[PDB]
Amino acid sequence: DQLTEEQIAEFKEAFSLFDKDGDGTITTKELGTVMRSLGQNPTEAELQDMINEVDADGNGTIDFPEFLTMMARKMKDTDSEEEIREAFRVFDGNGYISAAELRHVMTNLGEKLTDEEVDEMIREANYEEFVQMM
Amino acid sequence: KQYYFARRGETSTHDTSLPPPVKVLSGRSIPLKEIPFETTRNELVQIYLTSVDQLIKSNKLNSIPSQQIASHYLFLRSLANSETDGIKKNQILSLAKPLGIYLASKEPHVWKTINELIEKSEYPIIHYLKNNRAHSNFMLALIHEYHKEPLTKNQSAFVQKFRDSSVFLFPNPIYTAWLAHSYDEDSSFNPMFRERLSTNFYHSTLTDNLLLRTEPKEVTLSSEHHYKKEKGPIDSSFRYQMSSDRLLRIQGRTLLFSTPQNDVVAVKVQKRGEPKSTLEEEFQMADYLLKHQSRLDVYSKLPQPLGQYSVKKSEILEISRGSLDFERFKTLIGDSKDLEVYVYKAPLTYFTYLHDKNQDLEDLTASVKTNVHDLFVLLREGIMFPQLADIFHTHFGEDEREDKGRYQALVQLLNVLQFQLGRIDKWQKAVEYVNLRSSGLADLGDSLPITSLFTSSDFTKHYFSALLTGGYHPTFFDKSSGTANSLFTGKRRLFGNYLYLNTIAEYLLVIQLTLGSYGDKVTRDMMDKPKKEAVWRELANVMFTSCAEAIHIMTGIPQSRALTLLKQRANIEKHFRQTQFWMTPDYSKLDEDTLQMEQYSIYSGEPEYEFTDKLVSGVGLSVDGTHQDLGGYNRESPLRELEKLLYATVTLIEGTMQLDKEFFKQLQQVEKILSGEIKTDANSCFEAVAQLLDLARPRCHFQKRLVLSYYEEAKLKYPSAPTDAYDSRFQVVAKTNAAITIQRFWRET
Amino acid sequence: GFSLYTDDTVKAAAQYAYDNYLGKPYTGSVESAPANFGGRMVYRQHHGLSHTLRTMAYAELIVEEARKAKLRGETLGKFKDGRTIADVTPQELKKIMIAQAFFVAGRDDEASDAKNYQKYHEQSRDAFLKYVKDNESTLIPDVFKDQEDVNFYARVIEDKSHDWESTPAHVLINQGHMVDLVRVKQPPESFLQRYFSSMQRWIGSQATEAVFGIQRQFFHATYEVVAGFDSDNKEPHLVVSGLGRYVIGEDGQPIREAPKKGQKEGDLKVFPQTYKNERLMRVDEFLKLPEIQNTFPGSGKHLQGGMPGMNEMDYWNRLNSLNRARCENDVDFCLKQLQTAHDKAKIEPIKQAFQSSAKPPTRLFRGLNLSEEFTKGLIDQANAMIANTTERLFTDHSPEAFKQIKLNDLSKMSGRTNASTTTEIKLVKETWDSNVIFEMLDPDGLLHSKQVGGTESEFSVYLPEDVALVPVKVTLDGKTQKGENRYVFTFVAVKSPDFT
Ligand SMILES: [Ca+2]
Ligand SMILES: [Mg+2]
Repeated sequence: DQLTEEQIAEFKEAFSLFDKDGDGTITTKELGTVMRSLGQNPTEAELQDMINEVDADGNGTIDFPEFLTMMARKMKDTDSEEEIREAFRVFDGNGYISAAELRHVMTNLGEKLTDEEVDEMIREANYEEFVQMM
Repeated sequence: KQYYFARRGETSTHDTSLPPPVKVLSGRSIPLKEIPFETTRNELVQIYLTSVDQLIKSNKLNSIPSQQIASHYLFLRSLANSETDGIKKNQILSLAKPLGIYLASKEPHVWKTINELIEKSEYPIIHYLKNNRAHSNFMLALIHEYHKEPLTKNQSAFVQKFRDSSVFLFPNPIYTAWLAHSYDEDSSFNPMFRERLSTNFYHSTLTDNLLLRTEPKEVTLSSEHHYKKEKGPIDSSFRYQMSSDRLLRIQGRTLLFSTPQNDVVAVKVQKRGEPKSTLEEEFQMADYLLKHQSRLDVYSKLPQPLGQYSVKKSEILEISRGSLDFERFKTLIGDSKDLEVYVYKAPLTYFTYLHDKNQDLEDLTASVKTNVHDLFVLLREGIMFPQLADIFHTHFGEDEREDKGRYQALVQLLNVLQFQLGRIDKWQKAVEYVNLRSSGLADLGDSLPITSLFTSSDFTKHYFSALLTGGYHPTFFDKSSGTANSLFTGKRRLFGNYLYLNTIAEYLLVIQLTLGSYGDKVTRDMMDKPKKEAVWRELANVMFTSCAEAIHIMTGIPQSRALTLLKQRANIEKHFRQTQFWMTPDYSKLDEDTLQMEQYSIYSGEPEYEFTDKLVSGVGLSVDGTHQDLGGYNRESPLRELEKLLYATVTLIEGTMQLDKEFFKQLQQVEKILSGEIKTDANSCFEAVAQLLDLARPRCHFQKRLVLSYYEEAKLKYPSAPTDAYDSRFQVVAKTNAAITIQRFWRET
Repeated sequence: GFSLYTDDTVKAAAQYAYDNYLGKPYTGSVESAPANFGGRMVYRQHHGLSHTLRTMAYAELIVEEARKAKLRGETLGKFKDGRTIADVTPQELKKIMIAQAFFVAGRDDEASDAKNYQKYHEQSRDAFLKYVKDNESTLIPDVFKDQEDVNFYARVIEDKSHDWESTPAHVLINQGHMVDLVRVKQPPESFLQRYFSSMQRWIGSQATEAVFGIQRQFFHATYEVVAGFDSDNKEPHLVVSGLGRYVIGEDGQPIREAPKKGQKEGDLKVFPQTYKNERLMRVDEFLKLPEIQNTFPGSGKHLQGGMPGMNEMDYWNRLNSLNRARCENDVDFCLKQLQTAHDKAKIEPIKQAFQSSAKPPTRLFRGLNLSEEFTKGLIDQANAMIANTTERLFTDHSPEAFKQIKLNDLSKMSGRTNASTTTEIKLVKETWDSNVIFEMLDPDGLLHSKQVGGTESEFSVYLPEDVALVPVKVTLDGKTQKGENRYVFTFVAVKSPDFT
């Protein structure tokens, strides 16, 4: 599996940000935007699928439990070797760049790590090799 | 399932059906006039542009400190990036060009710093002023130096109220972005200008300048809301067999009765002076919150109401006879041969107050979390509680004061010429019977709909007459037109926003006084100074976490991040020290020298608390001589980090909301370009997307991921466009996005 | 203007020098034992945080007394051009204070060895340059004009030569460090006189007395042992210039050279060597020779050397108290102590210049919109009356201060009616925004004021004719909304029975 807590905090901040009147329900007009803001930019038909499935009465509004269930059912087979390859390729370029730049960026970009965590991951490692050795 | 029955929106004004804006003095009816904010601000910005032109054509440019020329240049670049008209934008850039030339010549290191701020942001002045450079009003200095033609009276008033910083003249998106980034980790901004004589504090002017830029709020309650939907009356199909063989105690006017199921049946008898409407209102609210508890996701244990009816005063006074305070009770209840009683079934912890000293700090933390969560969840639902506790200021002229003696947590916003938070009169008797309990909230009867803050209700007309009637002072009186002009009268259009923020601040103030009462009652039995300091330190942690939970519930900002933003602005160490010092009588034993020497420590980098009244021994500061006050008579409250924490909380909530408004106002402008509805050059589209990048919440990444996706689509529309100016910031965004999607992969396993 | 106490820049430099150099244990095995005051460790007890902060305050006070001495028409020194310490600007003084924060940052012990001396001074220069290289952002634009500027200050820190008497920055940074080490050297009558004659060359007698009086009050403020001057001590006089002695030749008369045009000139300096008579000269006889009595006030005048009050019983445990270590380990605390001391040293010369002396408020502000020519003619009189009350150290000054105060009829605009004042400076600025603010101080309730009931914080004051208002300090606090200078005068109420 289920979604973590640092994902739930981000989902809740996004859902709260795109709920413009603050009644805990987002319209379908900004469901596409709140899903693009989360790195899930789907086709018009892919969004229409959930427009029909989620809204089975025509209410046109999603509650945060419904949004969480939808976003977890979407994230079943979306992250893969392609995602990891793009993630590693943005840093690199033949397949190995550096272990120093990695340790630098994993503590200054995003939800920063710690020395023990980074080193352990560095010890667990060759970008593609480390990405396919886990 | 889970959603709120209230929804926010914008209205035209709140200035409908208000007391007419007149001041009656000696038979003269002085009219009160508003000074328009966003028009005087623009007039002063245009006077600033004229002054910059005069500075350039006067060749005195070398006689300006090179950090003020850097400030002028970065402001001109930000201001030209905020303009949408080509002519004004190009005039501003023609003004900023000679300054850039002079800086590239004279100060090449300052120029190398500027050029790196500029390739990072569209408003590079907000990142230049995240430090003590904000306390220098370069715009107003330049206006005073070269615009020798006199300012009008409205511009003079704007200068007077916002004399401290130069950010009080930025347009709305730049000011909102600067205010939100002031709370960033890499910021050293503190709204305190310690000069040689005065040490001006202006943490309130930040929220004052933020609120005068907002649009009047309006909350619309749904049709099935408690204060809209009507339910049938209450039928006395249930009577409770009151038996003194089970009476536990008499709490106020409530008779508690034991239960074989370990619950407690409370019988709340009608007080002297209240009608049956109040008791049936509490019955209805309890039934409502029981019906809609899983929807609102309320944490409290709620009092399950059983009935509401009338009983013979004989039965009440015969059940109540076998007790201790039986006489006191007999004076509270009403005088009638039949009394209205409301009977509910609550758990035992419902009747233990929150400041009760028989609960360990773990249980106190859990209970304060429950109470804060439910208070703000019900504020999101449209229900406010104006009487959590009877906090008062200056009981002396209570009935004849504009505030009716009631304590205003944001007194500087809701009044003219009021600069600090005032004394709390008997701060402990004020929370003695607070409505916060070990189980959650209590006394849900004296609630109110949130819409009573945005309208001229009886609550609003009673306690906030100064705000609703406009401000007067002999110095506002324009002796020519015979009307008192003020920036404060404009708040008549917006008085609901001020009252919303004041409700949040007073919730937090009640939480703080409850925690302080707990600490003062639990450390009196201890002489081990380390343990007393540990108690007060954990209470400061509880207070800061409660304010962070308020921010999280209102705005959506994660609680950890809101806590970090708070701790940037208010010092938790000085808060723990000042609460321990002033919320205990131990400072009454110290003489003058030790008192001053300990204030040197608890204030730590700012002036001390000066009071000229005599300390009653064993008590502390007191005007009556038996109960302790928080502050001297006619002076401010000595809890300064509490005031800063309250203003940081309300400024964070309101500034986050306003920045989300600016962000979506710019995002729809961006999307009108990537669909052909506005055909412009590539520079216009890239400037739009980059401004959209400059309006995202500090340290919020999904907003930057959204802006990055828009930038990719903009590149897909203008293929051969030169992006040498914007590739850097979006490269950083792509890098941090890759870092995030890596961390989440490894951290999972 | 600029003040050491409220700057957050010199305070940041001092916090850096403490967390990196002045709060680190000594490693030189020479007086490197860290003391333990109360329960707190103090590593550098002779050249620590307290010492550097007192040296900064000495620089500030020296330039203030120089400015004050220029007003009453003194003849000061010359720094190779028409200039003196009276002409140091606040930016130059801020640079000097940033330099003084590291002057003893690179030490490892209290060794006076020349090689150790130069090593420590160049390490201090390196620490200063490293701090500037670290925080170059807010140092070169405003504080330090050029990089040659930082190099000049780092070269005056390293002190390769001994050209202390070259430029105002040299004189300040070196006197402030040498005049502080006057409570530790054992013979006070010689070190005090040497520093007195070395500083009065630049400023003057009446101002050096003030510098040393406020120095003793700083010592009291920061819990330091205060020496006691005594012009009848029999300890052998040591010449602080170098380290030598004075021997009298065979009857009672000191051995003196035979230079040109005069057989009565510079005393002959003798290193410690044999005697026999060839006996040394004590500080008593040294302080009463004709060439030193007519230039040093302390000749024939004594000091108690301690608190006026508390005896040695609790004096020792107040010096060895816990707040001394806190003053040695908190920049905020030591700065607050020095600030209080300087404020009281600014006020008390007035109280001692006169004879002995709901709740009433202490500080009352009263705005006024006056002319510009009149404001200049007012600031002139106020500064001319402020620059006649120096904190005398040896000689109690005169009733001349009283007569000048009574002859200066500036106090007529400050009272003679029922003035409408307030206890908020923001209220004076955000209602009338006057250009001439009078701040009247009521230290002990001598100002009969009553609240009038934001007109709740407002008061009405009536000045009794037996109480006078004397100016403490003129100021300048920006510009009013009408675009004009705003001068914040400051007065103090004193019971003056002689003003009938
Ligand atoms: Ca909605
Ligand atoms: Mg009052």
